[PDB]
Amino acid sequence: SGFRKMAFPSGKVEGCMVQVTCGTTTLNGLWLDDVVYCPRHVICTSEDMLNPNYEDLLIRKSNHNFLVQAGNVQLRVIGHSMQNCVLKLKVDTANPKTPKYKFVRIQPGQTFSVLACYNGSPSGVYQCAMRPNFTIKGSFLNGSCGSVGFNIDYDCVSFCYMHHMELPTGVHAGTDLAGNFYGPFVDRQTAQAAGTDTTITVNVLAWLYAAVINGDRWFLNRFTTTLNDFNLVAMKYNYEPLTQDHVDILGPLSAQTGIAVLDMCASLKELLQNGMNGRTILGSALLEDEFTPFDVVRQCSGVTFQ
Amino acid sequence: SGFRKMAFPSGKVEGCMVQVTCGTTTLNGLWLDDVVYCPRHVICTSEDMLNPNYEDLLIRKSNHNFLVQAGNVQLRVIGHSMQNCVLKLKVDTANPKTPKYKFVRIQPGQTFSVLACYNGSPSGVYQCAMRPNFTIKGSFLNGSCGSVGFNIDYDCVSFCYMHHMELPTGVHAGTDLAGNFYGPFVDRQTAQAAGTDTTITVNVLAWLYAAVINGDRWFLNRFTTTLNDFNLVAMKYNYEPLTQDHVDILGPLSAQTGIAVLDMCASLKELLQNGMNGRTILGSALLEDEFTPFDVVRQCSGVTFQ
Ligand SMILES: *[C@H](O)[C@H](C[C@@H]1CCNC1=O)NC(=O)[C@@H]1[C@@H]2[C@H](CN1C(=O)COc1ccc(OC(F)(F)F)cc1)C2(C)C
Ligand SMILES: *[C@H](O)[C@H](C[C@@H]1CCNC1=O)NC(=O)[C@@H]1[C@@H]2[C@H](CN1C(=O)COc1ccc(OC(F)(F)F)cc1)C2(C)C
Repeated sequence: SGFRKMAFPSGKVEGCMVQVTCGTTTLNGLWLDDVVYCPRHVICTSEDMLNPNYEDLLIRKSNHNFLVQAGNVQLRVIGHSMQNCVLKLKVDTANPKTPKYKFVRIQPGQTFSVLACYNGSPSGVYQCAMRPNFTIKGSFLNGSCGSVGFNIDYDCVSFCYMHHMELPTGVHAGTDLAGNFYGPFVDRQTAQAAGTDTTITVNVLAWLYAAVINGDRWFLNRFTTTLNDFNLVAMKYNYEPLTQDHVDILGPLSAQTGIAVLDMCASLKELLQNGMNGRTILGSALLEDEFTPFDVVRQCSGVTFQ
Repeated sequence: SGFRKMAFPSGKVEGCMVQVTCGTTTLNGLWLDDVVYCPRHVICTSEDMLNPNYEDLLIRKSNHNFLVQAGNVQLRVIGHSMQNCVLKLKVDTANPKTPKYKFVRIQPGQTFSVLACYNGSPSGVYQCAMRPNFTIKGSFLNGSCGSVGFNIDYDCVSFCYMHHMELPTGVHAGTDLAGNFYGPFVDRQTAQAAGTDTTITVNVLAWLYAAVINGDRWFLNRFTTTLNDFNLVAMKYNYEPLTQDHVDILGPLSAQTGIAVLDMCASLKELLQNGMNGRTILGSALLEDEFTPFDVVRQCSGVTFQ
């Protein structure tokens, strides 16, 4: 027992991080087979960042302008191309540490682990969700661009995020590995802001089940509620609506604990209306929303990866 | 900016986890050079666990009773010995992935990352502190014994914890890598309990500085307090005393923010007496105490590891 915000083991990804320097810009790149992926604003400078026409900026580059430095070994670049907001630098060497991988584009509310990197060297690993407003609340300092987020699923790394920028509110914005941004953000230093966020309802309910599996039973009740009447109370507290697809998803957890999904919604209703009144759930005084139903099952039954 | 409970990258340790089976017991082992370390209660059975005389249990073993299975390769054991509560199995092969490492025994209140493992395969990674009562609040299911906790410091892995047991209250107890338990626990299924815990005062103060670096300034004030008068209020809320050594430690953070340590104590005083009153600090509605002064500086300035 116990319940912790758990990241995936980072080893398979650490073997892919490299440093990419062009001009006066250093950031991280992701080296898979003979290609290095990185944010395209590495070809910028400080006066570029206002309003670049990245196509203009890149027709003006040569291969030798890109220092790709893989620890203590320099990787010769032999070609370059742009896909949306990422660069793909073709190098003369294939990474022998290339794991089995996929590029996936995740839905808001799904979670992933982030390996924060600087100068191609990993700094730490932590778990994040994609917020409903397509930001993530990460931990990123200057030079972290190029760090990726990922999930592992047996032996395969599904890469789902590359870091590009911080917004004025201190949240973070980036792309999938094909360089399409999550949300309406652009890789420009102009006025942008995150949009109103909401709480991820289905995740809260999964986290409440985690709590019950782990022996927190103070917030339960017999009241029940209809899905309709639950969503009327959720919209008042800035929670996303609950769909039957969310309900079905919560089936295995409902079954394991013996608490009907709609009964757990009746619990959440009274927690939103009364607060917690000094109590805590899983060592948290807030309703936690960055655990998926999958995350709970995975952790509460011990799934591993090879 | 941003502030997350960050684990160290797990790669160097993943390359050391192996599976150890003796009799009807499977757990994890740590393979460094030609030695595999694991909890000694692997030589037990179910009726053993009441009150074993592990010396009796081990004089009765042969090398071939220990299946040490390193992924898809079996490691022949060629010798075995017991040091305190861990076994050291000598194997005919040295792990080529052995990182630079040390065994360290940490003080309560220090933090470390835990790579949870099952059947020699890593499941996830997360950050923990050693509580003042020498438990840790981890996430561990049956078969996780042998997972280690560690810190990284440039290129060197300092191993500081190996998992052995869960106590009735759902917290976790284990040893350093030389097999001496943290706290008064023994590797026996008999009546044991954790002892009263306290909150790690110096860590809370570091976490408050993290908050200020990241722009949370609602809990600040001009009141100041003496160290004496602060500790009178701390003891009433079950916090550990603050020492000048704690104060000096908090020097760099005090300097970076411009807030004297004793001023930040005056802040913490009023947060203990008034609560937070709806506000949150770093997305937490509780005072967080598993970030060390070192953890804060590391994260708020981007230190990496090679
Ligand atoms: C790349 O390593 C770096 C990481 C960030 C630095 C600090 N924290 C980070 O996550 N990215 C980076 O610098 C991007 C680059 C330039 C601007 N940028 C930002 O993160 C800041 O962007 C930004 C957005 C909006 C905004 O509002 C203002 F007032 F209108 F202009 C200011 C700045 C790229 C090209 C986006
Ligand atoms: C090893 O993988 C396993 C991990 C734990 C199983 C569930 N969560 C875990 O962390 N360890 C393990 O089973 C140890 C083994 C046997 C007992 N044990 C426990 O974790 C439970 O110990 C325990 C302590 C006190 C207690 O009180 C009671 F009522 F008095 F007896 C009950 C059980 C070793 C040899 C400690």
